[PDB]
Amino acid sequence: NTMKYIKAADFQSAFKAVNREILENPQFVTDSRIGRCNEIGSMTVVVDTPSSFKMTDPRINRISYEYAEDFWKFMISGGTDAKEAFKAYPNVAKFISKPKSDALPANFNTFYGPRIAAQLPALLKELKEKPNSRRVVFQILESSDQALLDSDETLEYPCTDSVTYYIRDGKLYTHCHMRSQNCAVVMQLDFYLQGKLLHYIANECGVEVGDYTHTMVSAHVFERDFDYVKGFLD
Amino acid sequence: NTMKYIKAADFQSAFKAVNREILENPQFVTDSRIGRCNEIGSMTVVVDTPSSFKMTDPRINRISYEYAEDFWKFMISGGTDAKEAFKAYPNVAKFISKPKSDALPANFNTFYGPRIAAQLPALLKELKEKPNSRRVVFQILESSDQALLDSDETLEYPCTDSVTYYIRDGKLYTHCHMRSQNCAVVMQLDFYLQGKLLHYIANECGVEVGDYTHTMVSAHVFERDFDYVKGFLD
Ligand SMILES: Cc1cc2nc3c(=O)[nH]c(=O)nc-3n(C[C@H](O)[C@H](O)[C@H](O)COP(=O)(O)OP(=O)(O)OC[C@H]3O[C@@H](n4cnc5c(N)ncnc54)[C@H](O)[C@@H]3O)c2cc1C
Ligand SMILES: Cc1cc2nc3c(=O)[nH]c(=O)nc-3n(C[C@H](O)[C@H](O)[C@H](O)COP(=O)(O)OP(=O)(O)OC[C@H]3O[C@@H](n4cnc5c(N)ncnc54)[C@H](O)[C@@H]3O)c2cc1C
Ligand SMILES: Nc1ccn([C@H]2C[C@H](O)[C@@H](COP(=O)(O)O)O2)c(=O)n1
Ligand SMILES: Nc1ccn([C@H]2C[C@H](O)[C@@H](COP(=O)(O)O)O2)c(=O)n1
Repeated sequence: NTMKYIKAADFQSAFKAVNREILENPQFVTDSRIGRCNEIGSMTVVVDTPSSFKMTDPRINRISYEYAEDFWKFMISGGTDAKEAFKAYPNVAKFISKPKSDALPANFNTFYGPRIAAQLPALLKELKEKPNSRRVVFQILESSDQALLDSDETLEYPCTDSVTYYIRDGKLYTHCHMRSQNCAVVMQLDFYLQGKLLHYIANECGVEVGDYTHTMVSAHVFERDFDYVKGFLD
Repeated sequence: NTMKYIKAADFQSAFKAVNREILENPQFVTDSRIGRCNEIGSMTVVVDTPSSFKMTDPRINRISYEYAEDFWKFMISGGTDAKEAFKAYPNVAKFISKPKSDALPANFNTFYGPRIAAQLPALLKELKEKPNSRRVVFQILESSDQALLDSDETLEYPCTDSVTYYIRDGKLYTHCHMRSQNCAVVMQLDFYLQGKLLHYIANECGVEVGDYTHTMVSAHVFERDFDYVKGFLD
């Protein structure tokens, strides 16, 4: 029976449990926009100890932590010079290029950083000043991104939907809602970025960290990555 | 031990199980923006049979289905004449009034309907024409709503974050992500609206319905409603 709720002590244990479940007990085996994948709809993953966002198993190597840290610095700095930030990574070129279509502006991008930066002042104020607020939600995916749907663009239509932060009894709790998660590869990056971001937020607020929840409307592993996943299970 | 994952056959069974768990095994007992409540962070609720969105127990009566249907017609019609639509319900007046602050425009509102209406053409096209798309996400809560955070407005800062639809093997699956859920009262309305909306979407696409997932970053019951909840449990 497909297990959709996964609670783990640390990010790596969650990572491995999620990938094992998608490989072994998929809800769907489906031909997607970018190839065949095993998929579980609406997975919920809980990580008890979010400081563990850098996974230790060197076999989980498709996202190097050099790349993850460069991505983090690029994202938290809120800039748009992705060509410079990622010049050492030619394979990401199709995700950082200028919009081809005249429909949306040439300054249009779907980088998370500028959106986080735009919302940080209002969201930090709420998080710091309104006790026990439920209102602190970073919007990543935007309805204005829907202009990408019927286009030939290669820009990311944001896989991350929103990140909610809330503080109870001195601890920061985090809920990252993913529209779409490549659980074998990109989730290593997403776990790193979300781990860094929540510690950034917790430090800004002067609070300690509670736990981390990761919901994924589509949690998938592409068939082309099954061997890679098997390489780090066991 | 606090149960955060609840799977139920129908909306009412989920409703009762969620409320029982918040009352009996809260994660937090917290003083919120609008009073003390029991709370469970990041609850996931699965409803197997989403046609059941009208609950049958007449003791669950704080959201009348006359009101719920009027709300539905108002929302799906995409209009902004809330004063007319809800004239028979004086108690909702503070949620439908014009913005008081000069900061945001006087046409500003947080009604779901116009936002659903704005996104329906692009999202239906994706849902109908891109096979096995993961991209169909109705954004409800918007970052532009953050202008409400440091204001004295009584308008709803959207409790509903997003609603994701996807189709696999002839069936529509729905994932409603709630930022904030009053599980005893308003969740009856939210279940009704989301049940109606997903059947609207499924009919537009000519597909049958799969199941419904409801995630809630804050799932709470106000202490002032504990007696009401106890009245419909058992
Ligand atoms: C701003 C930004 C947005 C991004 N958005 C997304 C996104 O939405 N989705 C996403 O998936 N990634 C996205 N990325 C990229 C992501 O961060 C990772 O770089 C990527 O997921 C790595 O996947 P991969 O290991 O398959 O690398 P890839 O670059 O896809 O593959 C590794 C390289 O090795 C080659 N290769 C290795 N073995 C073989 C073989 N046997 N046969 C043929 N070729 C082989 C491949 O051809 C390829 O060039 C984004 C990056 C940036 C900077
Ligand atoms: C566009 C829109 C947006 C909305 N947004 C929200 C929202 O964000 N959050 C939300 O909670 N609701 C919201 N609502 C309202 C919601 O849809 C329901 O109407 C509401 O949640 C009903 O809650 P209630 O049963 O506590 O009713 P209430 O109106 O809160 O209470 C019932 C009435 O009975 C009175 N009453 C009954 N018994 C007693 C007693 N013993 N002592 C004193 N007074 C008593 C109360 O004073 C009150 O007037 C919205 C409505 C609309 C139309
Ligand atoms: N931060 C991100 C951005 C994207 N993706 C993945 C999910 C899909 O594998 C693909 C996006 O394709 P789609 O838009 O069809 O869901 O990239 C991811 O896992 N994490
Ligand atoms: N569709 C909606 C809109 C709002 N609320 C509830 C959640 C909170 O009880 C309150 C919103 O307050 P807050 O913004 O502080 O979360 O209304 C809800 O349950 N469903």
